[PDB]
Amino acid sequence: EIKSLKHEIKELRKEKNDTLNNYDTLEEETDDLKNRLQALEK
Amino acid sequence: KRHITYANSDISNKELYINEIKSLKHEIKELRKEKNDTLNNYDTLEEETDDLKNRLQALEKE
Amino acid sequence: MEIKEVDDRAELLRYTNNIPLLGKLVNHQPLWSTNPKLKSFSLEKISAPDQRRVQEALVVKDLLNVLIGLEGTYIRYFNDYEPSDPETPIEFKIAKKMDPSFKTFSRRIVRYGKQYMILTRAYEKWSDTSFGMVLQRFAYEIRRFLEDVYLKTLVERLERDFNKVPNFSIRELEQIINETEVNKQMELLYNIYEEIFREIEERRTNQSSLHLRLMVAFDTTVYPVPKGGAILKIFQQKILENLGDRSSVMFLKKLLNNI
Repeated sequence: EIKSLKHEIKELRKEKNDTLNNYDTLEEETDDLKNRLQALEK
Repeated sequence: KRHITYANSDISNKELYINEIKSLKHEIKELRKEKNDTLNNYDTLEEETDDLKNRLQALEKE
Repeated sequence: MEIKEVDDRAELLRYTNNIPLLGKLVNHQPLWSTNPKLKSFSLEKISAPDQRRVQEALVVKDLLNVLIGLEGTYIRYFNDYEPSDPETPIEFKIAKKMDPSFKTFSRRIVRYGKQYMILTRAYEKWSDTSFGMVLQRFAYEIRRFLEDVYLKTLVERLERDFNKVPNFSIRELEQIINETEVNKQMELLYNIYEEIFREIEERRTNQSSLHLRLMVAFDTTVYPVPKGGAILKIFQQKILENLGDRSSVMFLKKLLNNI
């Protein structure tokens, strides 16, 4: 059962990989809008 | 007298040999705390992009 | 410039029964790649062709930070990386939006950083005495190579240059790197570690008097990890394959004499 638990934990790690890839895309989106507004105010 | 064998033994030194395997589940719990932290940070980044997008719309309207 | 109100804390590791003899006992830094703190900034506002100099200066700062094995500001770790996981792979995404001057040449430096991290992890792992004495001696050798060739020259010289020399260039950075030739020795050590890992993986997957009057009998015994004879054979094969490069062969002679 320990191997199955480790496999489920690795599946959760991959799910977190997907959601944190979404996090990275949202981070570069924040970067885009930040630099946009900074260029408009500058 | 001519023979060929196979080994099924290895050396173990108690000072650094593993005593139990539950530390992998312990670091799994550590990774679970890490995952909760990552979810919280995703929430904070969503809040930040919402506020800064609102600022963008306000300055574009001004 | 901003604030994220994140609890930046560092603490000693509670569990110690399965950390190796030379692994660290402190918790990891608070994961900037996911935990934002005080800044989430980009260089698209200064991505104008004229502000390329400030952009590449910040890039120089970040590449100076990342070479020590800790990620920089505008670089985000790939999600496969898990600090509490000691076997997690080493990979990270860099923003391709900036000028190719940021991403093209930085691949070598980030590969150097990745191999530095994996070599530190290999030093920590090979502290186990069950891997034989030659491996933990090669561990001391790689520690000396890291803390007396890599850190003593590269980071110190680069910081002094970035602090004194006006407008230091990544071209001159690569030039002094290849003039110190630490990259060749690092690649040789990386290939050695790759061959060691290959042999370990093979040994882990493959689990299944007549004339001279000697009272000796054969005991064909193989262990899950290689030993001194295997390591010496590997080093001999490597030097035979890399015959010709004087620096490489003299470094290998020194390593064989030391181990």
